[PDB]
Amino acid sequence: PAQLKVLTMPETCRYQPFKPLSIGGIIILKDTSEDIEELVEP
Amino acid sequence: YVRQGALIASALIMIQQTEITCPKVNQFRQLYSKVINDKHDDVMAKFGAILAQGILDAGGHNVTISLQSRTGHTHMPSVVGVLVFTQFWFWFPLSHFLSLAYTPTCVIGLNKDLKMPKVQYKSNCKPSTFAYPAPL
Amino acid sequence: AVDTAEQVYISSLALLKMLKHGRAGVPMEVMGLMLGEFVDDYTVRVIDVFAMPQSGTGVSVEAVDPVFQAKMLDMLKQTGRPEMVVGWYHSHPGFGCWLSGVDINTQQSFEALSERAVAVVVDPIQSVKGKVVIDAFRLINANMMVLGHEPRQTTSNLGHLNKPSIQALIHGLNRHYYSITINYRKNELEQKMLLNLHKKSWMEGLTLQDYSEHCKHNESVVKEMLELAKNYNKAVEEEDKMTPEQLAIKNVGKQDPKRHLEEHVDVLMTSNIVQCLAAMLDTVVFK
Amino acid sequence: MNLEKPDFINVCQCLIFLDDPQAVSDILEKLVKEDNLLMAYQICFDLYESASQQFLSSVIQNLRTDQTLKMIKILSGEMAIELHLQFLIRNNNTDLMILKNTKDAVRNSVCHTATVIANSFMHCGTTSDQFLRDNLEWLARATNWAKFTATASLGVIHKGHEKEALQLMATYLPKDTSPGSAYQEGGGLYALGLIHANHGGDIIDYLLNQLKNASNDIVRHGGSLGLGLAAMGTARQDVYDLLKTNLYQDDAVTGEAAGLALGLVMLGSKNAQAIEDMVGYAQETQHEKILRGLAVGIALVMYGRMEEADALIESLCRDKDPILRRSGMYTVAMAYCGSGNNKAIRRLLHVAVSDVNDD
Amino acid sequence: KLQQELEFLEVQEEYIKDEQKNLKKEFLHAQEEVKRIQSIPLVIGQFLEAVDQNTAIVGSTTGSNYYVRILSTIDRELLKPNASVALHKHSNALV
Amino acid sequence: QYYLSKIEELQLIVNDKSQNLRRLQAQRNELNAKVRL
Repeated sequence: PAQLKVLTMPETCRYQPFKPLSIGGIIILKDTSEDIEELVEP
Repeated sequence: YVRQGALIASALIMIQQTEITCPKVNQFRQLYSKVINDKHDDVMAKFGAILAQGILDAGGHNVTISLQSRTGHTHMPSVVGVLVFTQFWFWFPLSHFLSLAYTPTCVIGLNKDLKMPKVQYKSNCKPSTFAYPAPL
Repeated sequence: AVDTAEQVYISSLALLKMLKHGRAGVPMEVMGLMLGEFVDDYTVRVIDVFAMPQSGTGVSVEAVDPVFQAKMLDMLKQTGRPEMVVGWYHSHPGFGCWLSGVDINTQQSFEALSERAVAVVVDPIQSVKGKVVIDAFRLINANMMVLGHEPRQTTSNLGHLNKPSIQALIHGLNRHYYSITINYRKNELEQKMLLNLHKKSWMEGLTLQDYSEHCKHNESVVKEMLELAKNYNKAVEEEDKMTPEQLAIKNVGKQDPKRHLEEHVDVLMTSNIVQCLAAMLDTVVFK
Repeated sequence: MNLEKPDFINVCQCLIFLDDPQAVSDILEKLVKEDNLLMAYQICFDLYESASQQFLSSVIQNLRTDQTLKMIKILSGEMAIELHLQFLIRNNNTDLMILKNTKDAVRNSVCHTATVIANSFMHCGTTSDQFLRDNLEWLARATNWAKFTATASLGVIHKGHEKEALQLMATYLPKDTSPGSAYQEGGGLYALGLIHANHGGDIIDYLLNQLKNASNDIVRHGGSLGLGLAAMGTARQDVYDLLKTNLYQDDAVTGEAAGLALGLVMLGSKNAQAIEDMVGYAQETQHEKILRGLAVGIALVMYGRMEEADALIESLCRDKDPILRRSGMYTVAMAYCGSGNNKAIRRLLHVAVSDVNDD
Repeated sequence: KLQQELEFLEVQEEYIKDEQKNLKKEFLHAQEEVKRIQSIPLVIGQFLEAVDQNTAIVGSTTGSNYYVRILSTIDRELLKPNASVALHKHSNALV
Repeated sequence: QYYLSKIEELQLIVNDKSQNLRRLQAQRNELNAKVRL
């Protein structure tokens, strides 16, 4: 959370959070645009 | 036994944090490195030093033991896990219950149940470092 | 071949028998066997111990008479409480926490007889005011050293306050296997009985003693503090203007402000008021 | 809670201060019925993250009896643990040089055990045993003392990976491999508990079943600790009876594990029957292993009480036995943790500075 | 905000003052506990000279000149260089 | 915010007291450590 304090939210990206990006935790992402993209496998 | 307890405590305070929090972080890490390489120390002092090094580098700056929760309450499983680990004077072989005290952090953006989105975040504050500095 | 951070629940009366037997046979290095039982591997408990006269031969296995030991054991079984023999004790005025060559040999014979037969070194002469030494160890075979040495098992308990003596380190004992931690059976109905009854001062706090030796004691007190007068005098003219701590370190005198502190004056003050209050309390009682 | 917009943070958090497991179960049901994916999904994790034992179990029971199956799975946390595992696989960081200099620091003392634990702490959740396997093989000379710590090291590296780590530890069957090294079997059970940590239900069941059908020599130590680890706070009847039978049989060699398991199963329950059984057994027995394990059991027998712990610990931490003093304050310390409880801190510091008893 | 913050603040600071004040009785007792130093019949080995503080060289009557530690109870007030002094029986320490 | 300031002053009074009580306890404990040494 200290790193989150100095963190900057990238609003330029297609993904925007519903839960505020100020406190660490799990957040569900909003239903993205049609023809879903941006998939990663960590 | 006080010296090894201080080393374990100084390691526990320094988990998951780099030198940005305090310039002494690198000094203590090199202190832990030189005492674990110093094999002429006492058995108990060396034992706690190595446990200090293990808990400090627990998972490779990946997992951490924290009593603070998301809303700030105590995480009782972690509390007793530290209690059992602290109870090395009673029984060192019985003091290995700390594995349940793992409290990792993650900012997830999982919209689906299986699909993992490319939820990515940025940073712009220069005095901030983490994610495996690789000291030695 | 398992010897963890073992602890001995030695009993207080066993201690008293040890000190009495050592005080009786001081220069003779009197021998005895610690009457204990292995309730398990490492929580050995000793409730009783006996005193045996060392034979004229010296430290020998035959000095501990087998028939006499057997008759003593039968007497304990009939009257008292039976207890096994898994240890021995010996007043050791010669040197410290280690065992002499003959002591090692007779302990080896005891180890052959018993399972451990702990080697306990109690020094009757070094124990004078505050420190009594009771160190227990085990003799090992040659196999323990060629395998992973330091038979001290994997735990962080016997490393607490484990300071073997330098003479014990260079002997095999206290170095062959480990040093056994000691514990005292300070159980209640036993410990509360000792503190309440043995150290008995219950109506002796009513003593008055106004001036039995105190008029001349006050004369001495005034004279001693007159010396403090000169000392606290000497200080005020020293009192140099160069950070007087600099002067004090190289010119220590142990004067009233430095070493003969206010605590000594408090002792004199407490002595006076105590006699005052006791005399005044009984004065109002005198009705 | 009554705000028109069902915001996540206010309704998840306020309901647990007021202790309304039924109400938060009802709102989750309405979110499931309306199929508000963001609201229902986020609130369920937030309930899982912010609530604790006896709360999340109550809510899921009232929720079970459109997204109900998803809420049940995510409240159980298996997906969250799996996400932690996969992150621990990806962003894991190991230091080979630190593995070697610890191996250099290996000596005949207990220090070699420390090195193995430290390397395993660095290798936690790697699902790959080559460096650690070689280190264990190199240190496979001082057994019958260091197996318990070595199997602890294997437990932490393969924790929460019962799909394959169960077989990886099952490759150490004790009877045929080594009868002489009696800690081979106790290490096997101990790693099973550590590997299957954060896993209950069927995990509790086969642990207790094999603990019923086994010896009482060494297997009971790791098995009881693993049983309590899987049944943390459950206090289910079958494990409690086994633990009570083990405790009152006066099997002192295992009573340390039995007492530790008692605390885990009565984690936070404030069971007056449990504490009186623990206290009563303390005066009856005079074994250090029993005392230390019973010290653990009384330590985590309750937390967050603030109504009974103050009087209970004033009676227990004052008691004759220093172990009872140490365990008594363990209870009050974690029963008043989370807030600056003046009375608890008063008693905690008073026993620190007044009595000279070292324990 | 700061109203209750200072309220609780007053409480906590006040508590640690009294709690830490409770040990002075314990520590006066401890200070009076450690001053036993045997308090028992001593012996004589003549002092050679006070080399420094906390270090000294004494000569027992049989010779056996060995370095000892000088306690702070007695010092230069009667620590003349070559006068006969008293030392513990089994400790041989300057008293 | 007036009872605020009054309580701060009473906080300040106690904190000034508690400075030396900690220091007195620490220095005497050092003395006990010295005599034990």
